[PDB]
Amino acid sequence: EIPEVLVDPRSRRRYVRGRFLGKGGFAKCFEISDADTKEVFAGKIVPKSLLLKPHQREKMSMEISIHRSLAHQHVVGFHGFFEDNDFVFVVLELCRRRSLLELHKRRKALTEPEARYYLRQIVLGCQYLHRNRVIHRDLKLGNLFLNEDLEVKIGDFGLATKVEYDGERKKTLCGTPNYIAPEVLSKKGHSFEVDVWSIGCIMYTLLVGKPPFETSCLKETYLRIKKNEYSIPKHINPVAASLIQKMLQTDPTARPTINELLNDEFFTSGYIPARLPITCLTIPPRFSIA
Amino acid sequence: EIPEVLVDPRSRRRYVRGRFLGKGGFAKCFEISDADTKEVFAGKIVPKSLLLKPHQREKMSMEISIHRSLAHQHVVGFHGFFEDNDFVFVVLELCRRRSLLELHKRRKALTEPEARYYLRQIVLGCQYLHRNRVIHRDLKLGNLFLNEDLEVKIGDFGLATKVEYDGERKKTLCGTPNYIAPEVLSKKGHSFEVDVWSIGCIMYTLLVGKPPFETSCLKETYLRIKKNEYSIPKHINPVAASLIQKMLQTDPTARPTINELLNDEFFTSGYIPARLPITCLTIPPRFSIA
Ligand SMILES: COc1ccc(N2CCN(C)CC2)cc1Nc1ncc2c(n1)-c1c(c(C(N)=O)nn1C)CC2
Ligand SMILES: COc1ccc(N2CCN(C)CC2)cc1Nc1ncc2c(n1)-c1c(c(C(N)=O)nn1C)CC2
Ligand SMILES: [Zn+2]
Ligand SMILES: [Zn+2]
Repeated sequence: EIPEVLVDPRSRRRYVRGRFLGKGGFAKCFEISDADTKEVFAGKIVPKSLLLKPHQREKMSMEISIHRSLAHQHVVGFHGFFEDNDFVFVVLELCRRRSLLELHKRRKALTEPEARYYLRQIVLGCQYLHRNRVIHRDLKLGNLFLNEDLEVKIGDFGLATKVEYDGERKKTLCGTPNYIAPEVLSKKGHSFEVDVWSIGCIMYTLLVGKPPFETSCLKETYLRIKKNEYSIPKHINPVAASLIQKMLQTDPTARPTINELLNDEFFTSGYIPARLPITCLTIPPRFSIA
Repeated sequence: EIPEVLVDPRSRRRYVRGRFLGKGGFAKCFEISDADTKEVFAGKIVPKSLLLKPHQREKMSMEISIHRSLAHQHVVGFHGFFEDNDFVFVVLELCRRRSLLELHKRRKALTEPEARYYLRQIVLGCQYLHRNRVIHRDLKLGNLFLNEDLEVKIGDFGLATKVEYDGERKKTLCGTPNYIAPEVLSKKGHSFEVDVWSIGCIMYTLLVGKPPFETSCLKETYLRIKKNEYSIPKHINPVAASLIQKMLQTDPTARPTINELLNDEFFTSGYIPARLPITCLTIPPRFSIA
């Protein structure tokens, strides 16, 4: 039923529906191109048949509200939204090189200078989110998207929440995040630190080549998270291992804040490439001097 | 792809696939009749394409293991299982009058003598489960099935667990039960009392005409459960209200045990019909003297 050609009344714009990208929760994403300027975008498309209950509607509406007000080099740009009688359409910045998840499935453990590259941009985008009082709450490999230059763009605000006043503890999270912080599981009240915890797990995954708390049962995984039950393999450099630990702590007060992170010895005393080549999508880069 | 005719090698038996009954988790259920004796059954059918990961397989296998060893008037009888290359087939006692859920959607609040009728048989089946060291963990309206005589049959052992030694606390529940006990949410360790809590909520629903902890967000609901945040409308007889409360308590040590329940004043000092007519599926029964 999804129409071949997405029409916005009000802006007059038409978009040809194109290549399927990926799917998740209520949504499906396609490559879409503006029929006029020919400019290309990603279209997030939610069927209204799945948004019959007000609570689901309010989630969709919250996603757009939060995403709508955000512009930054390392967050998937918002270029508009509109609806017809059957679907909601969200027009986003296309990231032609998919996400970190697909990079991770191909390359496993990344070289240390790569992790610094990506981690930095992840932190940068998240620094922007936090100073604008936004909590992502689902940072994971598949939500961190890569444009043609391999620049990271934080995406998917479907679990995001706006902090409303100082010291606010959000007490519910309605969704199931991948790298979910211990204080969400125990329902102890949560805020910005959930994102640092997640960047903890992303750092672990990028360097180690697998998630820190994987088992065959989500609930066993959850048990592990609560009891800080992980371990870093011995080959990981102590400085890296040390940043991972700082971030992966049970007590949210004790983790660095998003602004403390780029100042960490992991970044300041290691090499951080200015840019990565396309080869590095499939070949471990050596970073040779010539 | 589900075959029209289910063949067990080993027992030689064939079953014609018939009317669709309902669906849930990995399974679909149909009316099936033995091609030979013509006897009629319910067939629970799980596609192997959904059981690729060992963890899902072990759940299916656990369901059959637990259900297999159970025979009682008020638990859906197990009549066998078998598989081909694409499906698992479980052959169960057909309950022609669906479940309490469909009764509840039609009649809302039940008359007090009806609730006693149903609650008693629910408790009886569960008394059998508990003395055989089985915990259902998902007792709800849609799992309590009615045969042609309106007799209750506890069904769906997909979240059931065998208690293995005295004082064992099960620490994970991998599934999302409807009327989930507070000590499962807080991950405090859980055992048999989870079922009494559930019968608490079933009693509430049968008498009040809606669930005790309903909101528009499952997580808000969860918050309510943990904080014992419910209330009984004022028209509910104090003796009933009193049994509901005894069972709906945050502290699992403090709830009656399944064996304490039929001894409760709610049952012993009220009228309990020996049987209910089919009319009572759609008409409130007055229980007139002639
Ligand atoms: C060629 O362009 C792409 C190809 C593959 C992928 N995926 C990345 C994540 N993955 C799990 C599936 C593939 C992404 C892009 N580009 C791409 N560009 C922009 C967006 C998306 N994908 C996208 C969005 C979401 C969301 N949850 O809001 N899901 N996808 C898929 C954010 C907007
Ligand atoms: C005519 O026979 C029936 C018609 C409707 C229903 N349903 C009751 C629950 N509901 C939510 C859907 C309809 C049930 C029956 N009879 C019926 N009889 C026996 C069984 C089932 N249904 C059945 C089983 C399960 C399970 N989870 O293991 N799901 N269903 C559906 C247990 C075996
Ligand atoms: Zn599990
Ligand atoms: Zn919700």
